[PDB]
Amino acid sequence: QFRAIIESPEGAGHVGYQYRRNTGSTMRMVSDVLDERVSLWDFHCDPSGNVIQPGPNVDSRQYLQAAIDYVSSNGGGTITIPAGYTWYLGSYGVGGIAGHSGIIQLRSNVNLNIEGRIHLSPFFDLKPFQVFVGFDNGDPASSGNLENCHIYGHGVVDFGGYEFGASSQLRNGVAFGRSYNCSVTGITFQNGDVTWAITLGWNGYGSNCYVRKCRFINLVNSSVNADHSTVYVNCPYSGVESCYFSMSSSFARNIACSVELHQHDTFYRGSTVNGYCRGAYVVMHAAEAAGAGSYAYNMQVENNIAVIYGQFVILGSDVTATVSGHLNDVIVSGNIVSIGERAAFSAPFGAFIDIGPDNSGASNVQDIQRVLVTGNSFYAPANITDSAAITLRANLNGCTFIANNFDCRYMVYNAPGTTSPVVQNLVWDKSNVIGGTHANQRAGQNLFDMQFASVVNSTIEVQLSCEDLSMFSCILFPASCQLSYSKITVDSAWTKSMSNTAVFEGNQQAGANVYVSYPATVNLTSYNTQGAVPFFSTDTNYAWVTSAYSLSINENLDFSPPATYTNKANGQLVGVGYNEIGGVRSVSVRLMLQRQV
Amino acid sequence: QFRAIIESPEGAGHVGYQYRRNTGSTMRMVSDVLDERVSLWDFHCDPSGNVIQPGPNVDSRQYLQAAIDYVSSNGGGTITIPAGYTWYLGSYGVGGIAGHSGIIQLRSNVNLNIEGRIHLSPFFDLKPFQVFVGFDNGDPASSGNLENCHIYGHGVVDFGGYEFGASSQLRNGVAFGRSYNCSVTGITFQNGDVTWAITLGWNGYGSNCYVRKCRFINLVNSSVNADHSTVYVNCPYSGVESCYFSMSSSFARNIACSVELHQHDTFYRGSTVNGYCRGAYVVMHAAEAAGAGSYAYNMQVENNIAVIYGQFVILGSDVTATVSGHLNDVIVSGNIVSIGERAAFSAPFGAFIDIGPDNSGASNVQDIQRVLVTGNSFYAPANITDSAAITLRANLNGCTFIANNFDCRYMVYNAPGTTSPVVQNLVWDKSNVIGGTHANQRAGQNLFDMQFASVVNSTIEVQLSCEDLSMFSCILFPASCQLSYSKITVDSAWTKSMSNTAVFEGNQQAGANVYVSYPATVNLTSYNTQGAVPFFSTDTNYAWVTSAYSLSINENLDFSPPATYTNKANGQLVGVGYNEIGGVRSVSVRLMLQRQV
Amino acid sequence: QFRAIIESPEGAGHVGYQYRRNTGSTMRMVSDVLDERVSLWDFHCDPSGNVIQPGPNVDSRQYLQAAIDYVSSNGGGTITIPAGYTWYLGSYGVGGIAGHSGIIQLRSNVNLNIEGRIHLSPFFDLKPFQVFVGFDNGDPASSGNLENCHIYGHGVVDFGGYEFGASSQLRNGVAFGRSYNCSVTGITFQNGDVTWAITLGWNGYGSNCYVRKCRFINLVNSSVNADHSTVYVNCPYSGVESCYFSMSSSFARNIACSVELHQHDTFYRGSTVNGYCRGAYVVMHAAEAAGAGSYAYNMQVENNIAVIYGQFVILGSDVTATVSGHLNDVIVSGNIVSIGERAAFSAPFGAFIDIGPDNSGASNVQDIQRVLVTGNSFYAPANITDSAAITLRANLNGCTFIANNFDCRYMVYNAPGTTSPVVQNLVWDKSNVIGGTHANQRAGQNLFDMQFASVVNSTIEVQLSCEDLSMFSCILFPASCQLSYSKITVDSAWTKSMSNTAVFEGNQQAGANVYVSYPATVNLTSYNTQGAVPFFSTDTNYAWVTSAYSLSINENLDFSPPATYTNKANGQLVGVGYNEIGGVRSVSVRLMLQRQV
Ligand SMILES: CC(=O)N[C@@H]1[C@@H](O[C@H]2O[C@H](CO)[C@H](O[C@H]3O[C@H](CO[C@@H]4O[C@@H](C)[C@H](O)[C@@H](O)[C@H]4O)[C@@H](O)[C@H](O)[C@H]3O)[C@H](O[C@@H]3O[C@H](CO)[C@@H](O)[C@H](O)[C@H]3NC(C)=O)[C@H]2O)[C@H](O)[C@@H](CO[C@H]2O[C@H](CO)[C@@H](O)[C@H](O)[C@H]2O)O[C@H]1O
Ligand SMILES: CC(=O)N[C@@H]1[C@@H](O[C@H]2O[C@H](CO)[C@H](O[C@H]3O[C@H](CO[C@@H]4O[C@@H](C)[C@H](O)[C@@H](O)[C@H]4O)[C@@H](O)[C@H](O)[C@H]3O)[C@H](O[C@@H]3O[C@H](CO)[C@@H](O)[C@H](O)[C@H]3NC(C)=O)[C@H]2O)[C@H](O)[C@@H](CO[C@H]2O[C@H](CO)[C@@H](O)[C@H](O)[C@H]2O)O[C@H]1O
Ligand SMILES: CC(=O)N[C@@H]1[C@@H](O[C@H]2O[C@H](CO)[C@H](O[C@H]3O[C@H](CO[C@@H]4O[C@@H](C)[C@H](O)[C@@H](O)[C@H]4O)[C@@H](O)[C@H](O)[C@H]3O)[C@H](O[C@@H]3O[C@H](CO)[C@@H](O)[C@H](O)[C@H]3NC(C)=O)[C@H]2O)[C@H](O)[C@@H](CO[C@H]2O[C@H](CO)[C@@H](O)[C@H](O)[C@H]2O)O[C@H]1O
Ligand code: NA
Ligand code: NA
Ligand code: NA
Ligand code: NA
Ligand code: NA
Ligand code: NA
Ligand code: NA
Ligand code: NA
Ligand code: NA
Ligand code: NA
Ligand code: NA
Ligand code: NA
Repeated sequence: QFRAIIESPEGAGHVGYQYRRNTGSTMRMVSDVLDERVSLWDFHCDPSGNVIQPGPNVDSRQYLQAAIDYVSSNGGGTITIPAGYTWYLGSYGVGGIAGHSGIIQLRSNVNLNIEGRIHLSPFFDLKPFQVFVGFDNGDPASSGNLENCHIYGHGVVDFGGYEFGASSQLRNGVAFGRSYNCSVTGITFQNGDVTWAITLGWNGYGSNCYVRKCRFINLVNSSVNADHSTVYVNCPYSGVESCYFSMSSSFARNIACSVELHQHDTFYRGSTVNGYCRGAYVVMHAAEAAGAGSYAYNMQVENNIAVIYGQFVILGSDVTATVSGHLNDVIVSGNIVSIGERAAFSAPFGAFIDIGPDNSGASNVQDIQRVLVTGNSFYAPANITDSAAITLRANLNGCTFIANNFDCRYMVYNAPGTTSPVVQNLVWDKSNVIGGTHANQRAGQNLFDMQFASVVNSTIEVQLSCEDLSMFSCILFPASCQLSYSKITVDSAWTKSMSNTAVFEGNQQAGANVYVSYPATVNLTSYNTQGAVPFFSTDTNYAWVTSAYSLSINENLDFSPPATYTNKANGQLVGVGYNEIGGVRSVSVRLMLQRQV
Repeated sequence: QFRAIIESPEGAGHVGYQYRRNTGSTMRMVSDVLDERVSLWDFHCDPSGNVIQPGPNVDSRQYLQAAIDYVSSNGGGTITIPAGYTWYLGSYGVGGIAGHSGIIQLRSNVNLNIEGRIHLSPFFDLKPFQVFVGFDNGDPASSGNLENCHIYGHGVVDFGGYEFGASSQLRNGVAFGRSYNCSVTGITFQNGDVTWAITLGWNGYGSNCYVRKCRFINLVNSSVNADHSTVYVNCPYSGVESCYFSMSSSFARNIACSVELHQHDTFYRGSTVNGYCRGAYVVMHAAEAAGAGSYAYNMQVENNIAVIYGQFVILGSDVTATVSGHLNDVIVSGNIVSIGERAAFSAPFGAFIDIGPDNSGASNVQDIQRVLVTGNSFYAPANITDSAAITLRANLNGCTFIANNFDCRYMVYNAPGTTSPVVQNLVWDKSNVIGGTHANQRAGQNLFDMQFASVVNSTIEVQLSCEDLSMFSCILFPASCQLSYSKITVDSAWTKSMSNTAVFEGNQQAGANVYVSYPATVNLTSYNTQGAVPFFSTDTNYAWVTSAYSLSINENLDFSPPATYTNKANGQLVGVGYNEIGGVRSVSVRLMLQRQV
Repeated sequence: QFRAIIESPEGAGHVGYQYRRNTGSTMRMVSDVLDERVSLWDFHCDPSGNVIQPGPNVDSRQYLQAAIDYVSSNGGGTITIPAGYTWYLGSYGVGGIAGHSGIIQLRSNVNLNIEGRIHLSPFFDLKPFQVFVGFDNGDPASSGNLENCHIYGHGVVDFGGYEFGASSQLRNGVAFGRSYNCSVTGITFQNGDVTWAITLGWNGYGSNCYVRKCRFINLVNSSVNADHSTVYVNCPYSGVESCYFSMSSSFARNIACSVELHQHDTFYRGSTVNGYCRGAYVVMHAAEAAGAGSYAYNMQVENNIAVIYGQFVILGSDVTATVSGHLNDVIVSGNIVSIGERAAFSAPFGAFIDIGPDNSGASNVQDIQRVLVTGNSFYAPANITDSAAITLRANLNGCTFIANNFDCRYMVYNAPGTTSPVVQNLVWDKSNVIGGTHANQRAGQNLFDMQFASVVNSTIEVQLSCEDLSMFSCILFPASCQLSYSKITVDSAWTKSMSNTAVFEGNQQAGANVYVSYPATVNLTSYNTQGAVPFFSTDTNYAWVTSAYSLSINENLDFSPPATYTNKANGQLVGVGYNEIGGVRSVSVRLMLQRQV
């Protein structure tokens, strides 16, 4: 009768054990010690309790769910998905996750240690799915929370390579739901056509959710795929750190973004991106303001490495009928980003920062301010016409650039004949270094092309570090752009031979509170008088000039033009030079024109 | 007789096992394999060896200690604190940790994998405690070391919500002691009223101690609590990375600091703080110099996100009778910090950097230098009068600010009628961007309020990015502040309408080695002479001016004032203008006054 | 007969188990559950299957290899190296790793959890070795890959303290080989004389290899050791993060480097270094271009803390007969670095950045560009003559410095009579702060010593923050250095008493596209005329000057020199001053000389 017990499933519960023969240790049974761990093998069995080998013809979903449900009932634990095996999923889950096209329901305090591989079976080909779902209701607004759920290990989630069947479908790897202290660490997500790999939170509900040391490889593969963002961070106090993102499909270059940060106190740091269209969206959607309020603040994008084809960071905020989204207190620092090799205009417009209009294309709903962009490097190959430090395409209430290195076609850009952004508090510090890769490519183009409705309380301190005589101007304001309470300067270095430096097509530099300086060539003529003698400009376009000074040597012995000039009411410049010998003098001089500076 | 063996505690030691039926594998017994792991269950038993269920009426302390002591005796290992259970602690420990109000003694090479919850029982209500202590003696100076002790997992240390019983009491979570290669990873510390959560090292003794991916939630809850700093780093080559700190109590806004760094080669990176008074102290206490010397150098505070109510980083050093503390080689970079919503003066003075007097209030003991503050963003709401980029309240031997974005009431501040710091090597680079949130709030106030005993070898390059005509001045030096061998400039942008820009109440700008430029309005009158004609200032307050130039347009046709001016011995300005027609001229002009620049 | 089965090695395979008595769980045997884990104990046995205790007289190599080989055959898993034991290695491995002096062969998907200690036995004294090798062939070009191999834990690899027997020998800890998704985490490598601790990849072959939270302690100890670099990163999309490196040997101060990055998309972040010669090499060796191409781009060195004796980051690229290496798109940011206490010239030349000639000493093979060095702090003690922000010793095609704090002897340096680098696109922004530690030490020395063949498209904006009248000049160009299309400025602050500020020994500032300004003292004399009167320089060395302005006060009542000056064809300066009373005037004035700026 003892033999029967020992060979029964209660057998281990009759074999005694004491840790290391320590007489001070608990007198236990072997089953107690084995019960301290749990794996999928403990649930991957047929109705008679016989273990089933996983494989492409076995659907492991019900067994994994049984494991999760059971461990949940004991207050949690960690289930191991064993190494050396591929565990296939081949059906949809039931109940609360069915509304989410869910496969597996995650549960609070039940962690998954994925050491083996989880593969999607062809049941999912051309269909929607979300592999792991933390919602417990079809309607997220009526869902309970997921808490203390961690997925980690050296294993792999493989989406089977299946294309989307229709653009309207959604696909996800891990949707944590209304998620508090949940995380994914170490996992490789690969070989799919999905909308997201991981979503965190739901419309501001959730906290302390993180993606760390994960890899995401080849997760877009078709023209059907409407849009892809690898990680969507939709709860506060959450972020993505030390991850690796790679795409190889041409479609990903037009549709894929690595991360989005959609709630306050979120971050994206220390990650490497290759083959994506975009780096990160940093936005406040009014529609997503329920859980954590209508402000996305304390947003951090730092120390990432990227090769992308479109825009690195996209800023935005928008409104609904009853809620207004605001984006403020953002830092973008220490990133090194390039636009990968491509033809001009062959992917979305290349940019380090984009101020993006809302999903309906509106440029007059945004409330974006207190952004710092500092200590980044950006590069686009010389052929890429559509490359800018910032594409400023919607209303901006402030963005500050200090000590970056931007090596691309444009510094500030917006297309003419499109949006007319209202710009406030745009600061471009003199410590921004403008690279020379695009020198000689800029025929017909303005380095800072200020195609806006208006600019106020802004600073543009242009500093070249090499010549580019191809450009039409360093900075141009069309007559349609109002300019007030602003500082616009062009340093003279490398500008001696430029026909135009700063261009104000509406004469906007004459504004009462516009502070400007830039180089210009000026023709002057003197009076005949021997001795101290006035020189006057021939042209009368300098009524706005407070002072000017020589940027040219004086090749003459018998006279010298003035070193410095002021203006007169008729718009001439005037200064006092010296005629060692008398005579009317005529000179053409390069001057630094100054207004209130 | 076999049956009896099998059911005995030696039973598992008689059941044979060979790994995966591999004939090349060791012929072992089941007990050998089970002996490869160890958990609290192996020691959580009564004197007859019967397992005891944990719970609020069970004190688990002796069992956990027995586990640690035993594993220590075998050269170490990792003890699991099982998931799905709350393990309560309800008594003090004995021996060497009793002097520290210790509960559990940590031991070298014995790691704790906390997957479940550790809770303090109400025995500890109103009492001191340190939950885990690595010292082995009541007197730390006679304590051995703790080495290779790691605490990690998804579990929780809960301090039971109990208030301090008296302000003089101390409470701690983990005190590693004289600690070498010790760490805490993943753990949540919550629900208390404590002095610290984690301390590392002891007075410079220790090395390579780290806190990573931990959460600290609601660890101050009473008015009795004297002071709280979540992590106190008191050994070199140690730090805090990727942690989350949150407080909700009003008291924490006045008393709580997230981290202190007190020894060389220490760091605080990539963390998020909410609801605290302070971010980090970075200090060298002479009293703590025994283990690692009297210099705190290589101190790093980077890439943190914070909402705080007082000061973000506090710098300091101090002395004892025989030892002098020095703080140097510090970097504060990439942080994004705001003062949270509060009334002016309702918490300690808001600051990004504070130069803090010693614990006795002395401002003349410090030796702080070679600090770099770069690429940070700081914001305080417009109502918060008590907000500064730096509150400079004690002697400073150097601090360098480059390429930050500071959006608060003051840039440099110290209160008048308090300390008179001696300031050396304060560098404020022109690349620091001054935000506009507090525009129009600054009536009676100086943006840079230089309330110091003296300033030497310093640079203040003031650059506005919007108008604020409410401020009394951009920078003011009271007559009591000596100023020498320094550069002080105010860029003209947004200053045209300011009555005062730079103010030197002791005429300190006249110093031999003071280099200054700022805008001013000057009245001039010319001689009557037709032709080249001198203009002279009516006032005689410009004996210090080396050159000046026009910041105003000339509304006249018949004459022009000089574009540039020098001075005369009587303190008038003088320049040569031009009278097309003769006559005495009188003008009021905005000039850039320059001295040696 | 049952008893015999139970005591046999198949015994555990006859004892039934069901998880937690769950009737829905798999009916398993105890051996199935034990088979879910594996340790070295399962293979550390004699030929009769009896377990062998590890120790200094036991060679564990064959047993560890048997474990790896076996687990490999089942598609992988994790082998534990148990805590509380030291496992000695005392022989070389056989087959494919013998060509690499290999001890253990790593295999794909077979992870090692090192909790105990692995020690080298004295068999290896004075011999070469590589402890863990991922190559499967003696010739790497014919080797298969290593994939999904992770080494982690709290354990230790100890190299036994043995010195190298000959300089030509190689020693390594982990050579992952042609390595894809491999990593080392948590491990301490200590007590050796080795070439490397860890190498990643092979000549560009490999991907996603990482070293995280590892310690490296005392890995150089002899004069025989030819060269040491702790981690050599030789595959793309790979890096080193949050590690600790320490050396105590004098030899390490001359030969040891913490990291090298040799392929694209690699990083070195968040680490602490003490006692090393060098921080990191960042290079493209043409010889290593097979796997990932001939460009090292997207290279990141950030947020490290270092005390070193030579150079922090060394940049380079080189060629073979058929391949040319290129280095571009590099960011060095947020690092805090000092040269440790040492005598001048007692270790390799101290530098933050070094542009290093190739291994044959050639300075004309490099293609280095698009480098950003920003937001770092560097310090060298005042006695260390051989300390520079950059030692620019080979051809440079671009490097940009913004918003750093450099406190050392030289800013830009190269030795005269050595290499004559061709320099292009060197940008030194005005936001770089120059510390004062070396003030008064610079007799005979130029702060920026431009000992190059030529300089083009470069910017040097010199800004002092304290006086140093000991220096010969702020910046000097020898006559042998061509200078064109460049901007060179010296801010006047702290320069009033300097005899020389900028020195152009070949009069190179006269170039058509050279833009310069610096202070100078100039003697002038006026004509006798009462009224507006010309002042002329006595010297004729200013044919290149476009304008000049006064940096001196005018101590006179009866006259004033000109505020501003231009030049004449004979090289005199000329300006119009004012004689209230007539008379020839003679003055010596400090002027800001300007050319095209
Ligand atoms: C793929 C992606 O992230 N694209 C973003 C875009 O996001 C929006 O489009 C999406 C397209 O997939 C998502 O849209 C769909 O999914 C919604 C959510 O699904 C339901 O709810 C979930 C919880 C459930 O499991 C499902 O079963 C569904 O029931 C659908 O409602 C919708 O019909 C789909 O088209 C995305 O929705 C969000 O998804 C996240 C993550 O799952 C959820 O947490 C949110 O609840 C949900 N949000 C809402 C409002 O429903 C859509 O948000 C972003 O809009 C843009 C951001 O950029 C654009 O706007 C900014 C700000 O104005 C501008 O600056 C830019 O210029 C402009 O382009 O970026 C895309 O990459
Ligand atoms: C809470 C906190 O960290 N506050 C710091 C403040 O720290 C000092 O006050 C503390 C208040 O709790 C600690 O003080 C007490 O604890 C001491 C240590 O306890 C004994 O020793 C330990 C090892 C043992 O386990 C215990 O059982 C006790 O026997 C007591 O001696 C003392 O009486 C208590 O009030 C703190 O002490 C240090 O604690 C750490 C961590 O445990 C130990 O490693 C150190 O050994 C110990 N140090 C000493 C000298 O004993 C006190 O240091 C800081 O002083 C300030 C820093 O800021 C201030 O100074 C700087 C520099 O001049 C200025 O710039 C600032 O302006 C100024 O405010 O910050 C507080 O937040
Ligand atoms: C120690 C170190 O890293 N020093 C670097 C230096 O590296 C070069 O010298 C090395 C000295 O140890 C290595 O040289 C030897 O090892 C080679 C590789 O060994 C064979 O192949 C391996 C795979 C196998 O396991 C072994 O059994 C051997 O069969 C030997 O071929 C050679 O004879 C030895 O001297 C190093 O080699 C590389 O090693 C890595 C890591 O193992 C491998 O992945 C590479 O395949 C291998 N590379 C090659 C080409 O074989 C040598 O590269 C660096 O050269 C310098 C960099 O700095 C210098 O150059 C730059 C760029 O021009 C300049 O800017 C600098 O100014 C200049 O100093 O730095 C040293 O610290
Ligand atoms: Na749905
Ligand atoms: Na997207
Ligand atoms: Na979008
Ligand atoms: Na308009
Ligand atoms: Na005590
Ligand atoms: Na405190
Ligand atoms: Na304090
Ligand atoms: Na004084
Ligand atoms: Na070899
Ligand atoms: Na080396
Ligand atoms: Na070398
Ligand atoms: Na030359």
